[PDB]
Amino acid sequence: KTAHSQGIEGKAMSEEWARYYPRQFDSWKKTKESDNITDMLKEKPALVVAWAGYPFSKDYNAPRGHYYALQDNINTLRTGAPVDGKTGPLPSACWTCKSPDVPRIIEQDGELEYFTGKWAKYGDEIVNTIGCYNCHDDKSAELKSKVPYLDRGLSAAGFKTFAESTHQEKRSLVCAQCHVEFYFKKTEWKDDKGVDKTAMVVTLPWSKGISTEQMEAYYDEINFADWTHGISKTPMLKAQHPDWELYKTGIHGQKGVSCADCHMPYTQEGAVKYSDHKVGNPLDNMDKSCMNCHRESEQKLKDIVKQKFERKEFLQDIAFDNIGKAHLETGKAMELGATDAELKEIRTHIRHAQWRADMAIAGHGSFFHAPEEVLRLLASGNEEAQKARIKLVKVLAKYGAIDYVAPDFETKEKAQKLAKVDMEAFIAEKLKFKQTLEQEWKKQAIAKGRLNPESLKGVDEKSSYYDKTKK
Ligand code: HEM
Ligand code: HEM
Ligand code: HEM
Ligand code: HEM
Ligand code: HEM
Ligand SMILES: O=S([O-])[O-]
Ligand SMILES: [Ca+2]
Ligand SMILES: [Y+2]
Ligand SMILES: [Y+2]
Ligand SMILES: [Y+2]
Repeated sequence: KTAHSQGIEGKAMSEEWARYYPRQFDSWKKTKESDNITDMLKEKPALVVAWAGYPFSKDYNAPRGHYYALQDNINTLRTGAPVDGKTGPLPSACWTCKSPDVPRIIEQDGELEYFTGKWAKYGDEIVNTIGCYNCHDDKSAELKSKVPYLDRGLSAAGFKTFAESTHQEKRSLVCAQCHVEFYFKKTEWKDDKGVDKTAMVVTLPWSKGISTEQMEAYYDEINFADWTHGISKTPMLKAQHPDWELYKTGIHGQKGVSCADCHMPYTQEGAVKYSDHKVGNPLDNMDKSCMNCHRESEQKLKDIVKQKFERKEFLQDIAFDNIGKAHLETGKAMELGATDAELKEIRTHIRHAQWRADMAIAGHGSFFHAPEEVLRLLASGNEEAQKARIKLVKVLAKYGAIDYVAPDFETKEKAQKLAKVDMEAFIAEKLKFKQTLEQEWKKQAIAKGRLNPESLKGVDEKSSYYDKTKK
């Protein structure tokens, strides 16, 4: 039994746990060290074309430390510039995987209420970043999943629920609360006051299983689209960081190595074992993360991982080049008068191409967690894109444009022009929001005692559109 067996007052604030667990608190805070903003649209402008019509064509950066999760959720151009709790582009579900205030609010408002309304609804309540309470019971300190959709997905896929799982399984499932592919299911409900409401509920598309193809079948069966492509008008699916799903296809996952084994390695100090809570790049800490199971040098292992990254990059660039061209060629065919009927098969190929390729690349560790599945997925996605392009030549020819050359999209700026993203306008609007409503949110949360200003140190120095140069 713990020193906090009746629970922790202010449990959503990780600082409240520090008195009991100073070591884990200290290492947990060190994800502040991982402050790099890598603008993935700048690095891979083909993604802008892939995501035309979708917020990821505005702003999409690589992950950084958990310390920044909440602030990055606020800063991303994807969440736009609300003026109040009823405005802004995105729904309340966007907080879900960013904050320990999420289970706090779910446990208080209920899941459906939590999932009802705009992201801006909770701006002055959801103010702590990924914290102890996202993964731990505040009485027993045991690992817990705090979000109902995970068990729902696990059960749908025929897996054991969190509670039914082994400890070693839980050491990955706590991560899978967030590091999974999801969609928002529009969910009609009626509250305690009999008011009809609409929730957008985080849902794991796992009822046919957790392979990319099973999820593709799932989404096709329900005719789901995350958006209609801004160039090709294809019904598109967006993959989001299927880190756990793909990790399950990989040899380490198959062998029962948990996320925590690599990302939260143990340090043994006499009779006491401590987990490193600085969740980051295991390659920064290889003696602890890798070398308990692997012999021979760190450099050789690093070199092998680099080769995996390079193979993935090679296939990713091919697949997304063909995907981008297919979108653009479809847009051209549309401009010339090609009908939806004439483009239907093409669009299905593009949807599947991009679903598979996005699923391969959307988990930034998948190239390592499941290298062979990632390569197969990129190859499969590229094949679908090329089938679309072969069919597109014929449609273009029918409309007198067989010699059409899809425009180049080799810089973010050129790609964003093709995707009709006025990023300057979005940035200007965003800055106004940050300078006004965001600061009101933080001021109110501090006044109410939901937010400790200590947690804000260095948290808002960088985004894809500013860098105060300090983080
Ligand atoms: C032990 C389980 C977990 C592992 C192994 C893990 C792994 C990671 C890693 C390696 C990163 C990038 C870190 C860096 O660049 O330095 C990251 C970022 C992120 N993780 Fe986790 N994670 C876990 C649990 C969670 C949970 C439970 C959530 C949701 C509550 C979550 C949400 C996120 C988010 C939102 C980011 C991006 C933060 C940002 O860019 O601001 N993770 N995670
Ligand atoms: C559409 C609503 C959401 C928004 C606006 C949002 C925003 C963000 C942002 C800004 C990042 C940092 C990287 C980037 O710039 O893209 C991020 C990363 C991440 N988000 Fe979300 N998020 C949303 C929904 C979710 C949900 C529901 C989950 C969990 C089920 C989740 C889990 C994660 C994870 C695990 C990462 C780090 C891994 C990665 O970026 O590949 N996010 N999110
Ligand atoms: C500052 C906030 C946190 C505190 C005070 C805390 C506390 C603890 C404690 C006391 C332990 C057991 C001793 C140890 O292995 O070090 C532990 C382990 C662990 N925690 Fe945390 N934790 C925090 C944040 C998190 C978060 C956010 C996650 C999930 C993303 C997480 C996931 C885990 C995992 C996977 C283990 C290993 C469990 C095991 O191997 O038995 N912790 N943590
Ligand atoms: C489902 C469980 C796991 C989750 C949620 C997870 C999460 C992540 C994430 C989000 C990244 C990308 C980090 C970034 O882009 O900044 C990553 C990369 C990586 N992970 Fe994992 N991981 C898991 C399992 C594992 C395991 C079991 C190992 C060791 C065998 C491992 C080792 C690595 C390595 C070597 C990288 C590449 C370096 C990096 O980008 O940080 N991961 N992981
Ligand atoms: C980030 C640290 C690690 C790195 C860089 C790493 C690297 C690798 C590589 C390159 C492979 C070949 C499989 C493939 O083609 O992807 C592999 C396999 C394997 N690794 Fe790791 N690994 C790490 C962590 C771990 C840990 C923590 C464990 C044990 C808890 C482990 C146990 C295994 C096992 C059992 C295999 C299957 C081959 C065999 O049976 O020996 N690895 N690892
Ligand atoms: O936007 S979140 O799912 O990466
Ligand atoms: Ca999705
Ligand atoms: Y306290
Ligand atoms: Y990173
Ligand atoms: Y392999």
